[PDB]
Amino acid sequence: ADGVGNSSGNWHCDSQWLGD
Amino acid sequence: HCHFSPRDWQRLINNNWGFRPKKLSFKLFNIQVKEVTQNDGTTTIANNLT
Repeated sequence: ADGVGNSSGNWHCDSQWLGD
Repeated sequence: HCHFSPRDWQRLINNNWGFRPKKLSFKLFNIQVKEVTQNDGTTTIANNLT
């Protein structure tokens, strides 16, 4: 829910290593 | 020279025994993406808001 000049979402990628 | 100016540089070096950086701020704004079209020797540029 935005206009034409506002971006929705971003570029995330990557990975996270947690304990388990 | 990408930060100071000749007058500012001369003022800094003519009165000080040293200096160093402390803090930094950076900003990017007023961003426009422009599309280019070629059909002949001429070229056309248009806005691309999305």
